[PDB]
Amino acid sequence: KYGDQRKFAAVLVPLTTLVFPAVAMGMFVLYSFQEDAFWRIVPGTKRARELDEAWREHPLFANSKDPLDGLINPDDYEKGLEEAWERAKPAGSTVTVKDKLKQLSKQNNPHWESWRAMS
Amino acid sequence: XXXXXXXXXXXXXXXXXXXXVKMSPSVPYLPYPERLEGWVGGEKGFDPLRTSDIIDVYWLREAELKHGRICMLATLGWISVDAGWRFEAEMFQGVSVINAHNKMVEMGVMQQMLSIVGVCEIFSLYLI
Amino acid sequence: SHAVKIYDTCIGCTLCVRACPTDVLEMVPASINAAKQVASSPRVEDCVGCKRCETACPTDFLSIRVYLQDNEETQYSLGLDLVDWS
Amino acid sequence: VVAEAIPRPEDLLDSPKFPMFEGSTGGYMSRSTRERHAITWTAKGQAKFEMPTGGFAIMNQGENLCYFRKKEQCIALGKQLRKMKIENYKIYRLKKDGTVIFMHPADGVFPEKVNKGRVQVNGRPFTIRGNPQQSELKFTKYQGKGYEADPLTTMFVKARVMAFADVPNLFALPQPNMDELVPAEEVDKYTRQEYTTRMMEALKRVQDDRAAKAAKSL
Amino acid sequence: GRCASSRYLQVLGSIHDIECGFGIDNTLSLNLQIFTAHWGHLTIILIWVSSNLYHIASNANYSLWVKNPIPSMPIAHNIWDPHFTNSTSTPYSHTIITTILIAYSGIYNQLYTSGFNTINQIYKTTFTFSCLAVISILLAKIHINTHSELLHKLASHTSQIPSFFQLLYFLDVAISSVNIRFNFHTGILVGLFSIGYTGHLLDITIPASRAPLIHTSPSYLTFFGGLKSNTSSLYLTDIAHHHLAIGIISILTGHLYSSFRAALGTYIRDILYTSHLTHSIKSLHLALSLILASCTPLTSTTAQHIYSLTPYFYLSYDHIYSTALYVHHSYITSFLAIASHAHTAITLVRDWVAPLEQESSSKQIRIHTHKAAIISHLSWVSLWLGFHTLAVYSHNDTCIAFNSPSKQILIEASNGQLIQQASGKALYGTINSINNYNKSFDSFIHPISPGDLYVHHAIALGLHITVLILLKGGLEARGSKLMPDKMEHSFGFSCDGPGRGGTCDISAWDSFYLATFWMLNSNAWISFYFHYKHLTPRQFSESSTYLESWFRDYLWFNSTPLIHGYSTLGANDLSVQSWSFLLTHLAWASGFMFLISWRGYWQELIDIILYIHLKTPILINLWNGDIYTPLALSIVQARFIGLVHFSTGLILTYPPFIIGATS
Amino acid sequence: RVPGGKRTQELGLVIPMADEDGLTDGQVAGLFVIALVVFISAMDLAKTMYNGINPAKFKTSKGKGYISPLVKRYIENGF
Ligand code: CLA
Ligand code: CLA
Ligand code: CLA
Ligand code: CLA
Ligand code: CLA
Ligand SMILES: CC1=C(/C=C/C(C)=C/C=C/C(C)=C/C=C/C=C(C)/C=C/C=C(C)/C=C/C2=C(C)CCCC2(C)C)C(C)(C)CCC1
Ligand code: SF4
Ligand code: SF4
Repeated sequence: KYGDQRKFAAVLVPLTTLVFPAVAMGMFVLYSFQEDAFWRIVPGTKRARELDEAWREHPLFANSKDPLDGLINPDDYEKGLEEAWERAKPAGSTVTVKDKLKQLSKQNNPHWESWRAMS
Repeated sequence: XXXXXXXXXXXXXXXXXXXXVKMSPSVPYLPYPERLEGWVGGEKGFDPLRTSDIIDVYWLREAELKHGRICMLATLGWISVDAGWRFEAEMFQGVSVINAHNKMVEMGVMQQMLSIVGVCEIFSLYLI
Repeated sequence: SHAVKIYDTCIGCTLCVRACPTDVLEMVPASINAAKQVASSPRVEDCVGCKRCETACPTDFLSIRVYLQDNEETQYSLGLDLVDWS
Repeated sequence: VVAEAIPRPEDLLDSPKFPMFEGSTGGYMSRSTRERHAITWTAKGQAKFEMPTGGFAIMNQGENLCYFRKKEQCIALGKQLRKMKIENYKIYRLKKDGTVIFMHPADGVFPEKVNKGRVQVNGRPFTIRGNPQQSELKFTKYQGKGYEADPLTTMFVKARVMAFADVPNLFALPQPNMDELVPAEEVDKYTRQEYTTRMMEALKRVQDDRAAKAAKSL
Repeated sequence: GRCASSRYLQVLGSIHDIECGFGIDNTLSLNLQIFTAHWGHLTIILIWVSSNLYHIASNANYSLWVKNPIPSMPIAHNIWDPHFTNSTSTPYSHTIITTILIAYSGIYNQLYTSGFNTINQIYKTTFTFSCLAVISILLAKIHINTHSELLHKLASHTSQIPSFFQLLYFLDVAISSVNIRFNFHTGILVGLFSIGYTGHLLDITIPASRAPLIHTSPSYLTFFGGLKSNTSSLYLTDIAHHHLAIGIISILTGHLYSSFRAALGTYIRDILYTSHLTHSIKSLHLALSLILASCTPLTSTTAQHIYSLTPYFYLSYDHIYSTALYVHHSYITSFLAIASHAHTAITLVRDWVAPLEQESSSKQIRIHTHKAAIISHLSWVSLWLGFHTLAVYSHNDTCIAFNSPSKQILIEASNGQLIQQASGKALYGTINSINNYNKSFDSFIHPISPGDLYVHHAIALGLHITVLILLKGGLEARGSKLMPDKMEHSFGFSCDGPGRGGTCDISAWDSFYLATFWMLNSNAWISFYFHYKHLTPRQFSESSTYLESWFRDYLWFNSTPLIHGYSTLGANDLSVQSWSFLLTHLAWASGFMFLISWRGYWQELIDIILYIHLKTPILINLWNGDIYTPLALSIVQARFIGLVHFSTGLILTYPPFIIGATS
Repeated sequence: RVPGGKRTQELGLVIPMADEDGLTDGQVAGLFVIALVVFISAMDLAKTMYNGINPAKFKTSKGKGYISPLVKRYIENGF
């Protein structure tokens, strides 16, 4: 008969539109209370820290987060910058290149990514 | 000279000396494919078409063995069925091997074997 | 927690400090303006984000800028009353 | 500055410091919250005021003490008091354990009044437009937080922007020789200071080769 | 501290924003995640194809529809719903027989044209496409492993020199390479796929459409025209020849870039550097935007040419297929068109490096230098079109309400008529120079009237305003006069506070949100135009110059069968259509509150409700709210949810009307 | 069937139904086997995408990695 496929429907439709959705919702609310929940979008999860440290352990990605990464010979760059600043230093100015860069790198933003203290 | 050249950057590359390249023994005018070194047949060093330059040899040797093993059985099967060796049970009077495939898939015994080969191959896929 | 940053264009109005409803901002001495003072945000963990400080700032573009971070909200940055997160 | 001994609000029932206030449902929700903020002040006359949690109140001629769930309510009441020429009011955050944290007049001087010893926190030494572009700091420490960059990084990316517009004079990075480099990491020659000399000579060879090749049809 | 109830919405709002992932540290991870997601999406597409093929094979009547296609109706799938009447018989079943749904997709004509004759072929096709889904997932796993193996091969990798760190940029050269991708896409994926489909047609489709013929001789490549008389569709020989020509052209074109060897082909970077471009081609958002802007003309022309030149057997004989396909593809291409602009704005926010202030070298730089001129002129043309279309429509409405049809302003659509006349002269010259003439082109050129002119002006107005909103959002995404730091913030953010005049809907995402309403409105205008002209060409030609005709003779008049679907007189097979009609009205109106009512009201409401819960006897001793604190939806989440409700209601309210009116 | 819409009634459009079954139960089971295979593979792929790449595998995993000879050429051919 044209029916006889409803034997499959009477099991599949209740299953996949009631049992599977209910199990999925229960599993989702259970997953919501894991410490790993939404670790890719929610800040301050343990797995995020472990993944970042794992990336940092790779020899290629050691100095990857540094915005100044790339200077093949930073000593040459610093020496050239110091020489160029010496010829342009205003009168009896007492600022050197080294401490100027050191104090231009050190800013005061305590409340930046402070969420790296729980997980 | 196993290496393709000797340099530090591929703009000032120093290609290896022509008489010093390793070279394949099968195709004498081609350099030896170093990816094949270690595997069983890697003494005739035969890979033109460069299909091991792109695909992990583990795959190809898996495919090479499966083809050879399946052909060793198929050759024996065709020879025996042609010489006349039909299985002891009846319903196996296919008269000729060329029509054995269509005859047996009609009878219903090929669908069984395809299932048994299928499950073992799915198990093979997990193994591979 | 949000991010409240003070820029050099500050002229020591103190209006941003007075407008803050949770004592996030404060006045610190400086030497970059005639008022000899610039704002600071030492307690942005208490910054709800009302942006009243930005409303009160009279520089051409705000010397104080509040950057909202919604995936960062704490109980103080949300102003939770019925519920404690500590 | 000496922090007072503000007791937990659940242990100071019926205190003489509490102002006469009507009492409403707007007060801090016990049975669910344990962090309370307390504001104390000394008044001169029993002047009526408005509680931040609904309902009015009358201060005491001496000490006063109020408990609130949020620091915002305490600060609102502090502004209301300061409008009535009442200084010397202090706002404390009470931890669940009872620890007292002194918050609002942190150094004893109100934040709108300059006090020595303060340092500009979260200060940026340029106009607001001086912040680096978000596109420049991709996958760095400041991936989507260009306003958090230290001024040195901002200057560095600004110089990079200046440089990467004179296209003809740029130096194309040489393509690595993967097939013949890349030995096992134990196979290294050490001599780190010699490695920079090797960098110098190899880059000189690359530049000379590029100049020679360019001087063929240019 | 922990999160509140807004965590779910915050996470799901960027659940696929792989750039915003927290573990992701480099373009290698981003590109590999995107590649694996592509593999999974291809698997989903293949499973969907196999799904449709299965349901046509099992719960359908392809074997009977193929015999008598013109008056017959296809079956989508059976209905198994325990909510129906266990007694009597539903209006969707022939008494005691099972319950069925009529397919309005068009797969029956697709399979019939492609050469399907039997259910067994469809079953084998379903099996093969499920196999292909398996293959796609396994390819995803394979590529994940190969890239992880390269990463592990960095444990045996060193250049013996400080330049070894350069390998960091080449780890994802497999995905990020452009010349190889362009060459192999344009050659293989386009040209050779077309050539393989020509082979399919010559081997199956043309053999399984006529009497037995020669061994697929080159006489199977014809140049007739359109609309074979018997099946009212394009000649399969013409289709095979078209695919062959396109395949040859694209195969030749695919040898352009330097793909596999450095000694052949020109580089895309050098092509752009010597032209009016040189954009940042390493941006993924830029590529996505400009390929979504490519799928848009393709899908729009698909909608136009499935109807104008029907390519499938007996497709024009179905009064519901022709409208449903056109409306579906018009909506798809509108979504892709607005997607292109949205991702252009995201590109400008995230992946665009600009010179200091004055270096007018980049194309985006030159556009941004005079962006105010662009936006002002777009506003001018939008204002002109709106004023002069609404005013002329109002003139016609007023003068026809006043018993004066002859006082209307009816500008004869002379330019479109000239284009149609030129095309018709060309086509007639083609036909007259044939020994097998008397051909037909169906609706390639249609009667153009003043109503057509007014509707085209309305459509141009809608397109202009949608482009205006999207382009303004893109150009001012990095900073406007009101908020000259907008590139420091996210692509989507709530506002900039009530001060400085008030700054609601200031982000570029808010520009997209505003532009989606205009996209929906323009698409509704286009779909109404097509459907009205489809239902009654004569009445549209005469009475469509006044908007009251659109209101009465189309909406009010054609909605009669749908509302009568289920009533206190019995039910029809349109009962689902009417129920979904009302449900989509409810969904459309439900999103008004997410758009009109804003957060603070509801936050106070949620505080009151939470007070109740923390005050109820039993709840307070089990749930203090400290874990998943209920909070009102944030501002951007609220706008997005209201937009989703509005879009769902507006889109899904239409198919019930189409089915009720055409079927 | 109780038709709705003017055209179905005024043209006599009918929806034929096969009196046979369509697909036998064996064919449906054969499709369900491969559907289950897709399902298992998709769950595995979802797990792998959720966890993402593990860069620290070179410290614990065996082998030494591999870059295919064409991948090296693609690396040094440009970008
Ligand atoms: C048709 C659109 C629509 C709908 C349905 C609602 C619904 C609601 N509004 Mg609302 N609103 C709207 C438009 C709409 N609004 C617009 C356009 C505005 C203009 C700004 C407002 C402004 C507004 C304000 C200002 C307020 C409301 C309030 C309410 C709520 C009070 C009514 C209630 O609780 O009934 C229940 C909700 C229903 C939708 C009734 C039907 C419920 C269905 C039919 C039964 C359940 C279905 C079943 C479980 C299916 C399960 C789901 C499925 C996935 C399994 C309710 C959620 C008030 C509120 O929240 O106070 C309590 C309130 O303060 N609204
Ligand atoms: C499907 C069959 C098959 C497969 C997968 C392999 C696989 C392999 N062989 Mg092998 N081999 C085969 C059949 C096969 N072999 C046969 C029949 C012979 C006898 C001639 C050999 C003889 C042989 C030698 C002597 C050597 C190998 C080697 C290898 C390894 C590296 C070569 C490579 O990359 O090719 C793998 C990829 C393929 C084979 C794909 C080829 C498919 C092409 C497109 C078909 C072209 C032939 C076509 C049918 C003819 C066209 C008909 C008409 C137009 C004329 C690899 C494991 C080498 C080795 O041991 O390395 C470790 C080696 O030295 N093979
Ligand atoms: C490539 C291998 C191969 C294949 C595909 C076939 C195929 C066939 N053979 Mg055959 N055969 C082969 C090799 C092969 N032969 C060899 C090597 C011999 C010599 C011993 C024979 C001797 C032979 C005879 C004598 C006859 C056939 C017959 C047949 C036909 C019917 C068989 C049938 O009904 O299933 C029977 C088998 C099953 C229903 C299931 C058997 C269990 C499977 C094969 C093993 C498990 C599956 C998998 C491989 C697991 C092993 C893993 C391993 C790698 C470790 C069919 C066309 C018949 C024929 O054509 O005449 C009617 C027949 O009478 N064969
Ligand atoms: C002195 C009056 C004046 C003049 C010369 C212009 C001139 C212009 N406007 Mg404009 N505009 C005006 C008033 C005026 N506007 C007012 C009052 C409004 C507020 C409604 C606008 C709103 C407006 C928009 C929104 C846009 C323009 C645009 C434009 C430019 C294209 C022409 C156009 O769209 O006109 C059409 C003008 C309108 C639709 C506005 C209505 C015209 C007003 C009512 C005329 C008022 C004249 C005034 C009463 C004269 C009093 C004289 C008396 C005191 C002696 C053009 C430079 C467009 C542009 O920038 O493109 C380049 C554009 O998009 N205008
Ligand atoms: C912003 C202005 C604007 C825009 C975007 C459009 C857009 C469109 N018009 Mg259109 N049109 C316009 C103004 C405009 N029109 C004016 C002012 C008239 C005169 C009444 C017409 C008369 C007209 C006809 C007769 C037809 C179209 C058609 C079309 C469509 C096809 C494109 C085409 O051929 O247009 C032609 C391109 C233009 C008209 C651009 C001109 C833009 C200028 C600046 C407008 C002002 C001109 C000015 C009033 C001239 C004064 C002369 C005076 C000094 C003596 C397209 C939707 C065709 C159509 O839809 O057929 C299905 C068609 O047949 N238009
Ligand atoms: C054992 C056996 C059996 C049984 C079977 C079964 C039990 C079946 C089932 C089956 C099933 C029950 C199936 C299902 C399926 C499903 C599917 C197939 C789905 C899929 C999906 C996809 C593929 C997608 C995915 C995704 C998502 C959505 C998320 C993200 C990611 C991704 C993309 C991956 C029999 C006896 C019969 C026969 C013999 C053998
Ligand atoms: S309001 Fe603005 S300018 Fe005035 S002190 Fe505060 S930050 Fe400085
Ligand atoms: S946003 Fe509001 S709470 Fe935060 S610093 Fe500014 S005024 Fe104070």
